[PDB]
Amino acid sequence: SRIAKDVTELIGNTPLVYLNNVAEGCVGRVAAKLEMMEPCSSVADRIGFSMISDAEKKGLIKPGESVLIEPTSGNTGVGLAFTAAAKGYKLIITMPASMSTERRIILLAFGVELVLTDPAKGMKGAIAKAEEILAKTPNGYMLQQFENPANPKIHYETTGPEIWKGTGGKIDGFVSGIGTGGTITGAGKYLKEQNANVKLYGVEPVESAILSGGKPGPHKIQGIGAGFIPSVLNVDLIDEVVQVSSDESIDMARQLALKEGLLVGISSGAAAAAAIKLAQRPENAGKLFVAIFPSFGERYLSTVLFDATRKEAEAMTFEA
Ligand SMILES: CSCC[C@H](/N=C/c1c(COP(=O)(O)O)cnc(C)c1O)C(=O)O
Repeated sequence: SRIAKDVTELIGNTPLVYLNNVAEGCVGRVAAKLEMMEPCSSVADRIGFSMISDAEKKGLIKPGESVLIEPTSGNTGVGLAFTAAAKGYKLIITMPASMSTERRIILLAFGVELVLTDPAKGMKGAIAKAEEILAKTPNGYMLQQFENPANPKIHYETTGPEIWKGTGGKIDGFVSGIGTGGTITGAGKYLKEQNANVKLYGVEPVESAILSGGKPGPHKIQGIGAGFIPSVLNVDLIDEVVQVSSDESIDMARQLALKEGLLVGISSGAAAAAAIKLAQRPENAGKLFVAIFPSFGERYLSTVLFDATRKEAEAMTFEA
């Protein structure tokens, strides 16, 4: 046992816990890959560092000399934020003035030069500014979590293995929600390379199931269902696409807290419902599914996920 040179040696090597009370009635088992345990409690912590580490080894960027830029409103902002933090990188994350003031604090806290755009233009208003700021900045650098290959690479070298070596090769199916598609692909390719019978089940919002023939729509399952095929996503690897609604996802994310003591984000719930539904198909008795729980639930107190219990809060008045 030794001391890590810095916060970045702490990335990866996340734990595997079974689902007990929620998997009621399954003939199969479901192990949860807890990315919430990542240093900044998110799976993005892998692509954040990965993409930087990579552009570094390639010699395309150098601390303070280069100026990382990146369009995103989700966790990769944080995964990048703390990696740029320890490695001394000026960072600029573009996102509409819409995203909570908290997701703004967290990056500010990391010295992230967050730049807000028109909260009506959505992602385009962000990427515009993003791209803009790039063409504008001499030594600016666009990471592009959806295009960059370091993304699935990292998953091919760690998440992939971690899962394999975790289940000791007995893994029967890999369940993952598709955001940039990096995880499912990267880690996915590596398992298939260790066993072709391994099944990669893709998960996406029922309300925005594009890989199911459906049309992109808005949903609450924050973190996946980008409404399109990220270049890094290699759909051919997917053996099946399970769809889940923002509602099951939510509910499931809640049962997870009250029955497993796993406080997780709504994307994790969805990945879990998916995994349990599969575990219940008769023909899968005895099989092992590994579902990725992408984030911790504390970074969602200000979201649809907590509105319910949130009233139970402010409302309830003190007792004497
Ligand atoms: C729009 S999409 C988004 C993406 C990223 N993340 C990441 C994530 C995911 C995805 O994962 P992938 O591999 O598919 O990418 C999920 N969930 C969660 C919670 C998270 O954060 C960011 O944020 O940037």
